[PDB]
Amino acid sequence: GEFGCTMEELRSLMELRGTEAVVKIKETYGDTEAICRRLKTSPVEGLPGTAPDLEKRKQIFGQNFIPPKKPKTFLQLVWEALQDVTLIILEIAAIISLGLSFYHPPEAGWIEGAAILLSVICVVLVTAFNDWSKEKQFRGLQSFTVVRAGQVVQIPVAEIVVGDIAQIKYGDLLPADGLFIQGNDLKIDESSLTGESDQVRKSVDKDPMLLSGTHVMEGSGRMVVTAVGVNSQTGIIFTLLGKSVLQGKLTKLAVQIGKAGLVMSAITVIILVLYFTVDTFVVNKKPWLTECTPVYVQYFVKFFIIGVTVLVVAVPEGLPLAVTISLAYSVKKMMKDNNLVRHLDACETMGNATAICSDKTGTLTTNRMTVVQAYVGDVHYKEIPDPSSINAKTLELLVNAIAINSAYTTKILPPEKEGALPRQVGNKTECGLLGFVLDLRQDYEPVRSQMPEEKLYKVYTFNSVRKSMSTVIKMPDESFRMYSKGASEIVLKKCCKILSGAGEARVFRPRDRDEMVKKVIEPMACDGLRTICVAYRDFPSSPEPDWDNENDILNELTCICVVGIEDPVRPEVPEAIRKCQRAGITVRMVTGDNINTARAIAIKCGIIHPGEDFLCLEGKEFNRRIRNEKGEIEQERIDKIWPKLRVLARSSPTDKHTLVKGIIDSTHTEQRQVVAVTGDGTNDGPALKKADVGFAMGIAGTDVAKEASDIILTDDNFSSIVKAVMWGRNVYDSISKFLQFQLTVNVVAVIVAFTGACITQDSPLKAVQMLWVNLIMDTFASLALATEPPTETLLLRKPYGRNKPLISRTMMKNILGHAVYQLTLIFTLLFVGEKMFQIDSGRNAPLHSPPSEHYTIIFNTFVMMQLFNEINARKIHGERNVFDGIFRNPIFCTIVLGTFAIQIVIVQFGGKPFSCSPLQLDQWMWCIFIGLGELVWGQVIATIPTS
Amino acid sequence: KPRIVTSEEVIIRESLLPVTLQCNLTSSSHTLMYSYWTRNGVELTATRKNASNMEYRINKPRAEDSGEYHCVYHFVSAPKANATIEVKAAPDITGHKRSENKNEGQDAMMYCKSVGYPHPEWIWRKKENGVFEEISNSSGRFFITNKENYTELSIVNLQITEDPGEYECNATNSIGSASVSTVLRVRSHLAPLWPFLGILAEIIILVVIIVVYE
Ligand SMILES: *[C@@H]1O[C@H](CO)[C@@H](O)[C@H](O)[C@H]1NC(C)=O
Ligand SMILES: *[C@@H]1O[C@H](CO)[C@@H](O)[C@H](O)[C@H]1NC(C)=O
Ligand SMILES: *[C@@H]1O[C@H](CO)[C@@H](O)[C@H](O)[C@H]1NC(C)=O
Ligand SMILES: *[C@@H]1O[C@H](CO)[C@@H](O)[C@H](O)[C@H]1NC(C)=O
Ligand SMILES: *[C@@H]1O[C@H](CO)[C@@H](O)[C@H](O)[C@H]1NC(C)=O
Ligand SMILES: *[C@@H]1O[C@H](CO)[C@@H](O)[C@H](O)[C@H]1NC(C)=O
Ligand code: BEF
Ligand SMILES: [Mg+2]
Repeated sequence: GEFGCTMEELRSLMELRGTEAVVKIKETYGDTEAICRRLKTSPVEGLPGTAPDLEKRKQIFGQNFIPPKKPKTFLQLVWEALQDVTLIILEIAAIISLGLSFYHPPEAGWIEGAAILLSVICVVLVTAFNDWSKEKQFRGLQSFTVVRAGQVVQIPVAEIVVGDIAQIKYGDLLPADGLFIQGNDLKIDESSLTGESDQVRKSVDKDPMLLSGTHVMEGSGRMVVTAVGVNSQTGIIFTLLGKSVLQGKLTKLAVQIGKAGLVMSAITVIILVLYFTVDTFVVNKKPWLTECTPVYVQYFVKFFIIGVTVLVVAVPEGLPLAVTISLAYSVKKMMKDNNLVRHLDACETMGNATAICSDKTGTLTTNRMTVVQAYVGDVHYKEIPDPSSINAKTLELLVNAIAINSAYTTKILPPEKEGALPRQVGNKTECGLLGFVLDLRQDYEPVRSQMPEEKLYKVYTFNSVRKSMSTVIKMPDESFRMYSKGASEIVLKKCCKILSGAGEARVFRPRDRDEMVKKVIEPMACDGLRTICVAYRDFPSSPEPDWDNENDILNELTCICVVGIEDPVRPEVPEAIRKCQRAGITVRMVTGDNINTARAIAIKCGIIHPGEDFLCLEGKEFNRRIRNEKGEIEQERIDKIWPKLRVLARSSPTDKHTLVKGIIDSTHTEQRQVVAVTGDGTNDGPALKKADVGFAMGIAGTDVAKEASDIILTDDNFSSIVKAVMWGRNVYDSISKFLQFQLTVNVVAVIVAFTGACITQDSPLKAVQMLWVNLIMDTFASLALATEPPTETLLLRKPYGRNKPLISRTMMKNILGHAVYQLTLIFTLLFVGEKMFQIDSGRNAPLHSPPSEHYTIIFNTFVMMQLFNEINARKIHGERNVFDGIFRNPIFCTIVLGTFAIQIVIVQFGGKPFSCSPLQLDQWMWCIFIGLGELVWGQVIATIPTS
Repeated sequence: KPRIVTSEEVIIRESLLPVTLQCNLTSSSHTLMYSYWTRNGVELTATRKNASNMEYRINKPRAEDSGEYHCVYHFVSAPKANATIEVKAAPDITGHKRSENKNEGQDAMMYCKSVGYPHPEWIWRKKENGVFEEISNSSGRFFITNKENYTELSIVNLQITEDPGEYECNATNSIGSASVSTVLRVRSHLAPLWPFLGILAEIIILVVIIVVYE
């Protein structure tokens, strides 16, 4: 009826690897050869002819082409930036003000609405442009044979269909998933997909699982394609992929401020209505039958308009622009620490992170097999020594043995791309010895060049029973030289003598000499190392022994060198983890590798300490314990594991996603958690999307891991995650400094407006003056407080949390204390100010009079107190010295002096448009005196203990 | 000579009743060309018609309307006959100066304007104690330059000891009188010094609290 449908769903050999693969293959189907007979293909000359109908019928499996994502246009980014909780409300207020400005039932309003709309447009444009530029910067950084009809021919990748019989050689990149037919000991590297650092051996029975995106490192074979399109293991994860923590706090603060402003407006309207009702209805006692119909409703509408006017004053309009410019500046500064931030809203999250989940292979380790410690000449060096430590011909012998024994196809080349680690194209474990030789500052190339393959006499190859590959030649002299390297015990059992010391080759005694070498080798394997030893043999010149005889040639070996091979930790990782743990962060490792290697690297990195206080699990037993008898992920079961879990080994991407989700969603702890995830591989794709912050390695990371992440480490340095913590705690401070300065302007302004509308009939602070104070001057004030350099003492506090309010208790104390002083001074200048200054009182004006000197003094004093409060707003804790580190920031001084000069110009030459009258010299020094009294009042406020 | 019979003089009081002024050309043997009303030598707008008998009506009579009116008669080949209807009202001070703030040793000027005919005589009286006494020229620094309406008082080389006070400007005509007051302020030369001594008296406080606390 229907041909065999997509493999990943109908015969799910994929996603189930290991020895269990053939377990299902044998019971369901034949011997991986009848599976080809099930399809319209054969292991030999399969897919007999092109037959476009057949090709299109097979293309129902897939296209072998994943469409790239479509970059978003600037207008699309603007449209996305428009839809905000705060920005919608501000536009509503602006439109209300503009509409009610023109209501004159048979200047003001034209100013507030335009200012609000301009600030909103600036916010939208800045955010959209920054996202566009960052994404455009990111896009720049990132980046075969088949048996068609009898004769093998090169074919484009996109035309590969299910059933193709492909010939794969060393150095190739697998285009699609498939099964294994036949080959000669294929060894492949699946570190980017599976996470396993060890090279996997693909055989017909042990594990015939071929995955797309893995690099075949040695061997050649024949495969049949099974998963072509997005149905491959990489494509599934790719298709599975597609508000910040700070924005929630900002919107909660916004709604609280809005409710406060609404209460103030309601109070003023009630006061006005009660005054009218009491005055008119009691004394005059109007008939209240028909005369009130127009007059009373027009009066009530006027009072409602006055209340709406008071409501707008309370709302802070420069807050979004200040936050946006502070975030943009911090992102630009962070980019110089090799952190590429993409959305401009992720620059703050890492400051308050409480946990980190880290991949092992590629993230904490270098993913390169290197020799770390070596035992040569009865001297054991825990670190690689200098080239002339022993300075004997034994080093020349070692270099020659390594170069000639193996180095035919395995070579080490320069990266050919500036800013990357050296690249290897051969067997990874073999080039560890070549790396040892190169790091001994000796060149293996001359030794390899002088001996071509024709001149090699005999080359015994590593196989199942031999297990120790060897190379024996004769050219350099009349005698024979044989070199053999391999496993520690396997080759040690065949070492009759040992080249000991810098002198003469001694003999190897299994009774007494073996004890010392065992005592040297056992701690090596104890520390997770793999021990490989090298030996040499000589054959008599006359006669020539039978080389086919493997009995004598295998034995009688002189051991020369013993090395320790490992996948080492990155040099900066231990101290970076040590610094993050002091800042209140908990580091956990999630890896797809084994449990022993994971535990060893966790001990070296410092994640866990001996004692087994914490717990380490595997992928299978974590799934079984996390599920109830029904078979559903229960949040109550996860809360028993994640508090104490430190190492998770052999974990699928689904396991990492489940762990991160369980940590984020749990409410078992005292404080809610913020989780960041670091990675470099495709199996980290899901976990990097669920996390609040995702860090991706830049040079080593794959495309899937780099796309799903928010921050990219452009030099894959683990110590640049610590600078993401300290730049995220500096962002949160520079935003709480601006809240302290801005929220004391709004209280004073709203109370002055309420008093001038209710009690008096005009306010000393006009419309354009407050436009200058709130729009232009406060934006530059927020630009000044953002540029305070960070310091390494930020990394001593604990993370705050998701639900901690922005306005702390000290900030409340500062706001109230400064508002009290400002209000007292303003009211004293308003009501008794003309007797002190000996001028004409300008309290009541006929609206057809020039600006008064009584009111310009109040405006100037208000601006001066704001200017001198920009200095007190630098210490959000109880610090007494507000001048500490003032000169480290020249932008602050420049902005303050520029604001003072512009205020002088505005007052002197403003005129009627600014409602300002020129002032004398003695009348200006009193304004500076009253403004400078703010600093002296700051100390009186700071004396009061907030506890 | 043509004969013109004019209405009686009218005194503008606070009543809102309109006032009409009349001239009747009872005898004229010349061919009349046109006629018009004039106030203080200035022709009133839209008063030129045939008007063998012309009327001018004031709907809201005020002190600014009062003046020396004429109804001029221009003939084809005869000299003009003007006549006179005088409208008298009490003086009403239109503009003045609320206050004059000046520093020591400069010139201070204060002015008052009035309207209405007859043109009032001006008396300046400084408020000495609780009464308005006339100012004294006992130092040669007071200049009173009074014109038909404008009246200016100038003081040279202002002294803080005596000059500051209130100065009253009086306008009196046959009917009524009105007055306004102006306050003159003389500022000391060392005025900017006192705030300066207070600015650095709190800088010392700031650099003692911080440095003791270290
Ligand atoms: C007004 O018209 C009459 C009748 O024609 C004439 O006698 C008299 O001169 C005119 N007066 C003018 C034009 O001023
Ligand atoms: C004055 O002129 C008016 C307007 O023509 C006339 O009604 C009135 O009778 C005249 N009076 C005399 C006394 O001639
Ligand atoms: C009319 O002429 C007389 C001649 O005595 C003169 O006094 C008077 O000012 C003139 N009127 C006008 C308005 O010019
Ligand atoms: C006051 O006396 C001076 C003497 O120089 C003179 O110039 C001035 O006009 C006098 N002022 C008055 C009002 O008489
Ligand atoms: C004062 O009188 C002059 C001259 O007649 C006149 O131009 C001016 O308008 C008058 N000022 C006022 C305020 O009436
Ligand atoms: C102005 O001068 C007159 C005449 O000397 C005097 O009676 C009067 O009190 C003064 N003030 C006013 C307001 O008329
Ligand atoms: F690459 Be990791 F070990 F999953
Ligand atoms: Mg990895």
